[PDB]
Amino acid sequence: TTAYLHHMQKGKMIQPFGCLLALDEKTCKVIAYSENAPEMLTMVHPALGIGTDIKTLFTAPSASALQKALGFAEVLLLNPVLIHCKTSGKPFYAIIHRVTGSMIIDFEPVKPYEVPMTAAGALQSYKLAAKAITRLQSLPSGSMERLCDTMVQEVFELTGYDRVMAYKFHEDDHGEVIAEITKPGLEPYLGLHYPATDIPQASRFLFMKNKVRMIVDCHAKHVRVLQDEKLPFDLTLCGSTLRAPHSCHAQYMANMDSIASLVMAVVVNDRKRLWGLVVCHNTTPRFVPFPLRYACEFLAQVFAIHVNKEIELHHHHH
Amino acid sequence: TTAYLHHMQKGKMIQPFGCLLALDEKTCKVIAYSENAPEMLTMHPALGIGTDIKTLFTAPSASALQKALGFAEVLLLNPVLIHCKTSGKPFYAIIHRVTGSMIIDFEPVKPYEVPMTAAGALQSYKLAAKAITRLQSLPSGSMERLCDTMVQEVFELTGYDRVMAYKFHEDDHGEVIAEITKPGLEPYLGLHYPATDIPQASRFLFMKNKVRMIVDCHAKHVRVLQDEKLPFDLTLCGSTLRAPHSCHAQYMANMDSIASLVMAVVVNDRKRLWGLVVCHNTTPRFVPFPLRYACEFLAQVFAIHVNKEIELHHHH
Ligand SMILES: *[C@H](C)[C@H]1/C(=C/c2[nH]c(/C=C3N=C(/C=C4\NC(=O)C(C=C)=C4C)C(C)=C\3CCC(=O)O)c(CCC(=O)O)c2C)NC(=O)[C@@H]1C
Ligand SMILES: *[C@H](C)[C@H]1/C(=C/c2[nH]c(/C=C3N=C(/C=C4\NC(=O)C(C=C)=C4C)C(C)=C\3CCC(=O)O)c(CCC(=O)O)c2C)NC(=O)[C@@H]1C
Repeated sequence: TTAYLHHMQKGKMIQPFGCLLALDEKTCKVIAYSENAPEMLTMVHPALGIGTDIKTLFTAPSASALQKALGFAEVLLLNPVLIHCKTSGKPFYAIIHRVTGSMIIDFEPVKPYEVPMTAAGALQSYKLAAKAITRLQSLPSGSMERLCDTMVQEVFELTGYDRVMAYKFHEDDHGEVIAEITKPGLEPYLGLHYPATDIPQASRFLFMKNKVRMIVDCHAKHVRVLQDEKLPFDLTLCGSTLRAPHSCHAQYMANMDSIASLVMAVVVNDRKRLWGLVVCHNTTPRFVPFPLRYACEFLAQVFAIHVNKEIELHHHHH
Repeated sequence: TTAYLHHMQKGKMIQPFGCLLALDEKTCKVIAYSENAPEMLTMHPALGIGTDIKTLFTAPSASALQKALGFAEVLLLNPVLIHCKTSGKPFYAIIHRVTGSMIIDFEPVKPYEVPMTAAGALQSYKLAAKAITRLQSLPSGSMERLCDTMVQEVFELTGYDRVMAYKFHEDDHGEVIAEITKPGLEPYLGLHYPATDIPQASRFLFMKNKVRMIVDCHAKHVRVLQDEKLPFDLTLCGSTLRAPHSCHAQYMANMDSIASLVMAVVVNDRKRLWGLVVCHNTTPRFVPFPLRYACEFLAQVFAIHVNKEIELHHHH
């Protein structure tokens, strides 16, 4: 069963669009790093390895903000942090989460001349999502079809992907594409049913906790995460924004002409279950910044509430 | 409206919490500045008329403001986080346009706020979006319950001592129809006020400037100087920093509302100013632009629900 989960947490591979550090929960020093992190974060005991102090990597407001995060509980972390590398000023969004023993930081590059617009762009992303949420709210109740069609249209406009689908899980765990919008000319997948095994339990289980997942390029060469072999626990990457897709799925995307994807879990009663996914595909590589993904998380949460109301209301009328 | 509009539209006095520049769209050079701008933005001659912003700000900052000249008002995404070239001091630059001028308000940012710039913007908008979902799920039918919820939500989001819903009657006089305060404050719930307490000129400006903040009614106002070559006065009333008229400043001091934040409630935005959400604080208070921006959208949603409650009511 869960030889799948072993590889999906302890696989130690990330997507190369960003890099990863894990810091010790007490010393704040590097205990693990992706192999691309030296070249991404430094110009260059190298400049970056096990035991590196982050005060040597980043400017003082940047390192200061990460040191302070080492003091904050998980739910109290406000992401992302805007960080600059020492000397170069090279900027990244740092997205922080905690595992037992460690603070994990995903670093996603930002275009330097866009740094002045970071707050502006984050507000605009959430504003657009918030407007989408008001349009979901004003929909007349009583039609799951209208709700799902509206949601895929909103996600399509917000995210700019080639294809957006609502993928519903049936009682037997097989899935169905129940709503879809594409750029003109693409073949539809609307209506198609797919076996339970296309989306393994481990992936469904992960979606309960990791609610938005982005794959930038299914063909990109994955990068290993190295950790001190004496670290008294294994570092899991299930929470990382950068976690590489399992090679099977990477192959699956290749076969389907989805080079890129963005997937939002739809969890009702967040008893709790995965109702389905909002699945975005792109024909070419696609990156969208963490603020938009964050705004999409809330949109998906509101959608799930409305989904569950439509279920209740058609459970009642019958 | 005769006299008031002249002075308010020119907006030659600002609050000292921030500073203002106006740039000529054609040249990108300074054509107006608040008298505190030299001290705030500098430590190449003095900042004055004719100054090139490439001498005031770091290169990415100056480029971001120069790029803003090529956006229609409606397409400006605010704020811009700028750093001063000499000091490295950070500010939020809030940009608006008046014809061929670009007007920039600069509000200081604390050094530890800079790395959390996007994080704090998302959190402010997330809190406001959650407030919006609670407004939406309110059962229809009660203007009172709607306004009560709104003042509660604004109170929690903004941290002011007092939040009121202030409704304009057909004769333009006002009534406080909902209120929440910290314990011990004197209530104004239910009180009616004359139309003249909020002049037409003020009500007209709220149609366009939807959120207005006063940090400290006692603070000494700062003059804006403009290019002597201009044969007319610039309009600076779009500024976030515009100083309150001294009559209003006195009224606040009288009332022991030292600070305020006021949101316009415009229905059919039939288009009219239904009222105001009025926040007061006993002591000075500043809230940063991203939160005020998020408040603007909360107020817009509120206005939609107010007009629904009006229509549900005219149906009975
Ligand atoms: C390999 C032997 C098997 C397998 C494994 C597998 N699949 C996933 C994850 C996903 N598979 C998805 C399938 C679909 N996506 C679509 O667009 C459609 C239909 C139009 C289907 C049916 C989706 C979605 C996911 C989620 C991926 C994501 O974005 O996170 C995984 C986990 C991948 C990971 O590492 O997270 C694995 C191991 N898939 C197969 O087809 C075979 C049977
Ligand atoms: C001066 C002779 C007259 C006058 C002028 C005046 N008033 C305003 C603006 C406002 N007055 C407000 C009044 C209230 N605030 C409250 O909390 C209550 C009741 C509880 C009332 C009635 C409010 C609000 C405003 C808006 C101010 C804001 O925050 O923008 C103005 C415009 C000031 C400006 O510079 O924008 C002027 C010129 N007020 C008087 O009382 C007398 C008659």
